[PDB]
Amino acid sequence: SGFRKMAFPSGKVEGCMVQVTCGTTTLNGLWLDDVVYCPRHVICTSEDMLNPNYEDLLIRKSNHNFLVQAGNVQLRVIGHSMQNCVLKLKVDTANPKTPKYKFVRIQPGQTFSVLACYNGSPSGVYQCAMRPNFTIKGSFLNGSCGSVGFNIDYDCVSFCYMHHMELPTGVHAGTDLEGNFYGPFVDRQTAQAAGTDTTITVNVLAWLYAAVINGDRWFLNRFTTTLNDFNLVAMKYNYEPLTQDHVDILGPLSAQTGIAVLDMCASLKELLQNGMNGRTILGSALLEDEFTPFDVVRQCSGVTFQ
Amino acid sequence: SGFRKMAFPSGKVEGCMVQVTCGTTTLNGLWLDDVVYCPRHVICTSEDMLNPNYEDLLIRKSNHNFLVQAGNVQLRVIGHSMQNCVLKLKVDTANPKTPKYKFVRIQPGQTFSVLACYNGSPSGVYQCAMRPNFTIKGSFLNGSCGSVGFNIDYDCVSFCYMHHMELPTGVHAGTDLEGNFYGPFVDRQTAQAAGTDTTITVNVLAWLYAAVINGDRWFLNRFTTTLNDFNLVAMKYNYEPLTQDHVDILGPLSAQTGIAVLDMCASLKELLQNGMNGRTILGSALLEDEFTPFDVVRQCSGVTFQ
Amino acid sequence: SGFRKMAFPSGKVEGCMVQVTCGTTTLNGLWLDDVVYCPRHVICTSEDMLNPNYEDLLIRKSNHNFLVQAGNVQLRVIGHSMQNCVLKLKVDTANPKTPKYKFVRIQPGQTFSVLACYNGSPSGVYQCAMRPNFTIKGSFLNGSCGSVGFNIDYDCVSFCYMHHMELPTGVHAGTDLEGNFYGPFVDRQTAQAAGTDTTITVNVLAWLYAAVINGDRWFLNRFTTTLNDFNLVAMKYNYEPLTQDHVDILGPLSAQTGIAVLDMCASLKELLQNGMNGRTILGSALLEDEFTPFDVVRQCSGVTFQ
Amino acid sequence: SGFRKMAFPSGKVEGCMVQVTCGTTTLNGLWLDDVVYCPRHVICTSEDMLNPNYEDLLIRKSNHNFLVQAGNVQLRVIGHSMQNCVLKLKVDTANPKTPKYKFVRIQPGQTFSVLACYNGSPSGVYQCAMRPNFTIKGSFLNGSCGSVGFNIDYDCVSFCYMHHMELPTGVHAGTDLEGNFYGPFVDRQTAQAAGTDTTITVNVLAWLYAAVINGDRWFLNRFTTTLNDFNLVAMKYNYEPLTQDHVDILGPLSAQTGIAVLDMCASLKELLQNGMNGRTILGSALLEDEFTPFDVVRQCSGVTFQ
Repeated sequence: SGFRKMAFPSGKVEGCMVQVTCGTTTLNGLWLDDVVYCPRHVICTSEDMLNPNYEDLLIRKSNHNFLVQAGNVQLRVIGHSMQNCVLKLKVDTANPKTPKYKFVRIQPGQTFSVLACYNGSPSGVYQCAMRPNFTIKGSFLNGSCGSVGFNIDYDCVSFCYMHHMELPTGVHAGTDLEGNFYGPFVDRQTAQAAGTDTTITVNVLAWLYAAVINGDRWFLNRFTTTLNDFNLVAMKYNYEPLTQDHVDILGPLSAQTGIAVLDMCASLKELLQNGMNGRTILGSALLEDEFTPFDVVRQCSGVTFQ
Repeated sequence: SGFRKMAFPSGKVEGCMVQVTCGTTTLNGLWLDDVVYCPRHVICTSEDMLNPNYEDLLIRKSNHNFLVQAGNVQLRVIGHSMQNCVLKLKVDTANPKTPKYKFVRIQPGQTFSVLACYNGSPSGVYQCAMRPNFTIKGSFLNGSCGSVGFNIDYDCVSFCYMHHMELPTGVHAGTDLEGNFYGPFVDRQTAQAAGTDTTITVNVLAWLYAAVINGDRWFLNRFTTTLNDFNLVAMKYNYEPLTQDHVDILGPLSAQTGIAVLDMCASLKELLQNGMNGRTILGSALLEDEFTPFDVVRQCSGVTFQ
Repeated sequence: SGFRKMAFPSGKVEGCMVQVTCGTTTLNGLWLDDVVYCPRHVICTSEDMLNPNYEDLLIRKSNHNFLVQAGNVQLRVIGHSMQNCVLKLKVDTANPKTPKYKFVRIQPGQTFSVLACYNGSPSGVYQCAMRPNFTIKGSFLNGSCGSVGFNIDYDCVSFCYMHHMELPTGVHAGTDLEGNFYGPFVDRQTAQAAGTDTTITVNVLAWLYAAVINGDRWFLNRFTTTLNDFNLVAMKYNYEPLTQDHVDILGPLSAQTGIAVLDMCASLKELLQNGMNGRTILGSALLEDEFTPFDVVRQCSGVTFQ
Repeated sequence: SGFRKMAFPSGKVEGCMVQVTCGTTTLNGLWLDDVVYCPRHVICTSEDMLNPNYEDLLIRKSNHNFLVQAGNVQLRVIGHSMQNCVLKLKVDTANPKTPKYKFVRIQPGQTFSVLACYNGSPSGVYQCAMRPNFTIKGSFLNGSCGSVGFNIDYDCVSFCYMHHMELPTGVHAGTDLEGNFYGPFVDRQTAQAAGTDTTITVNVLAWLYAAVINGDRWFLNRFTTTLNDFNLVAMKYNYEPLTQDHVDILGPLSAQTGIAVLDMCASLKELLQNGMNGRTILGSALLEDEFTPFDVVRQCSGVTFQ
């Protein structure tokens, strides 16, 4: 059957992407019903970004000062509002391609698909995970701002990310669709730095369950451990602690494999403790942590014998 | 910045996916203008895939034997014909979401996006390379047959792949959109295999150029070499040979990148001979070979698809 | 005199439940006369389930390799044989609580009571219907295998289900008591998935008749339709087609109510189109389809005027 | 996995059901040791239920006036006594199938299984909640009087209900096994009425906890909130108030769940104002309130009754 990093079909998001121009500044907007959402820094010049008073900058702007283009058609702005670090433009027309949607704030370790856009036009779709330090290892160039991250569940799009900025490391920072940054980042030109990042343990454990299903079992051992002594070990190798919720989420893969969450944890403890040889697990030289348990279950579609 | 496995925006393809049912067999079809393209093995029952006479099986069916569903709405079949291993169903209605399209046959080492579909409903998109042995390392479950692969340029979708079958290895085989298999595979359940797999050298070289553009230069070697030197070492490491044709196509990635080709080859030779050992490239310990020169240029300059 | 999902009294089945252990594997067995029935996968390890050859696995096992416990008393195995996906263990003692029984294979849409058991000990009893896709929406954990489904008719138990496995959805698969799976499922660890499910129309129609008997009649209209046009409509809403047998089975509820099967069908067709303005029928927000016509007649012991 | 309204295994209760006849009146009795418990209204004739003097009616009867049948075998009555609204008939023989039992009085919102019996013969088992207004929404026909409700812990049956009568609404009234009515109801044909009705908040909350353990998590609103502002909002939707005792009892689930308490209340508030938009919880569009915390724990960990 095989196993691969897959993104959601991007079509439902493609039908919402628009271009937003304010003065000399252009980035991407999301057109849902009669609202267009983008980063509020669209109203800013590079000089404005040094000490930005967004309230003053916005009172000085009018509806006419916002050019919103949905391909060929101009959309008239009939109202402009600000919520946290995102801007909302009320327009003449409701997007007739508006999908069933939700705004959700995701947790560190959860995954979503990014549609990288420029000038309101899709370039690319890729799968990524919200890192523990509230950054994403993305692919974004100048003009990518306003690109969204999302999940699709039942023809319902859960928008979970809007792109704002790139950090020294080359990793990316943004907001949920309510304007609130992930992490301790701000939309102003000052010295910021991504905190030391950590490996998403629950995702590594799901990846190992995927490895077992696809033929690789060399790493598995007979022994088990208790939960706290694994977590102590995890801190030593910069792995996130494993919540009971994480164990509970691992339940289905445990059921199919017949390998207890705490059993898999013990095998992982020794992979990290002794280091490893030049071994590829699931055709990877390094442990992959941007697959969630639900990602692995979605693709492997195995059964449980009770 | 950043570098990620990027798929094309799938929206234009999503609008063409339909379900095709013949007897108790259902798989995916591609609805372009007033034609629906699907694997001809849709006419084959679950019991009969051993060694079928496709000509006989098709003449014994008429148009009413083909149920085509485009979401809720039934599409009337007004004609059936077979071209190579693909079935073409003429329907009374032209897909109003038909994009500007082309049918192309791709070369070993070239990349495309797969839209994994089930029951005519797109589930996922991933980027894929046609392997040297004319297989793809895909992610497919039962019901995935008729899923297509494609490239986009400007507004024009180039369909290059239709999924037909899975081999013993777990790798996948299919056709171009004219019904001709990639590799020496047949749409009958027999002992077939190609395990002539090699690493796509020209793709690895472009991936390294992408690493240079995005700030990874740790691996780089200061000295220069000759083209003969690569082929010896490459065969030992299971890497395909290189040609002046490949170098000519790499001309852009020797310009802004402004780096020599055999210098990159020397860096690969030493890293392949002994592992990078704790130092990673674009977040990966392993040389990745599913990026073409044009893939790196599109991603690093942000080309958009209207 | 209300209406509620009722299961059969479980006592006669409880007197047949035993524990079966083979090596490290334990599940439930049914003890009828001098035979104990369980899933054949009791002889399998988790590794065996990857590619199980049951014939070899069973020839290697002996009678004394099967530990059969009926509470405190050990039952000696004097013979083992396999029939389809069920294992049959002959023991030296006939269950003195053996009830009058039959093995029947039920149809999609028929209902039965499940006695969920662990370690040969009853946990619970619930009512469920065999879904059209040959799955059951059950409640089963690890160790539930060998749990049976049944109907009781005249102090005679009709066993119709034995639990084997859980699918990705969280729905359940099993066999009749001759070892033949309901649906296209196999007792192997491979990629399986439940087909898209459909609503049991004849059961929905019985539920509506129950609604009328208990006071709720708002949905009833002045008009009728013919049979095929409703069936056409049913396909649109994913409802099973209504066979003449189904009309015939609906005869008694039609007789009491004085509402023709085809009259009730028309009311359903209109509550199918535009759903309805959100409200409860028989205390339910959604159409219930795990009541059979015979279930409704059993509870609503009404009179037919002539 | 899965979640079902599950009733206790009824076998231990089935072995205690007998038929009690006085004049032309027959109903069900409970045979424990050498005592048979039944409604005292068995001594009342069809005509004389308006306002009877139970003391006078009983003194005018002797032991021979009571016919007790346990299947085919006649049980001789050697003593009759009345305790509250229950008649106790001493018989010469102890029920050899007497289980380990207890008599308990349950609180509003607690659950039990009803074994619906007719002519001393069990017909059905269902799970029931004692409603706030001290009624049960049951399924009873003529002949159902004396049917009992019960819980099981270990090998010990806790009898908590005996059915006496049906009210105008179609809901049901009865006693504990000491003859004291639940609610302000009397075994006399007068104008009496339930009237009160709330949804059992603590039970709805546990149902949501069950949904989480089984996978449904679409509904969640992952905020924190106060207990007071829930109480105000819940009364507006006619939901019972909450207590710290209730929170304390919900402590055990929170260990496995790893989930906050106030979050569920917000999710309920928004579902109560939203309709659920057609998307269901454990297969239900309506909040279900006939599951206690211990019901969810017993069902999700598979406890068994020896």
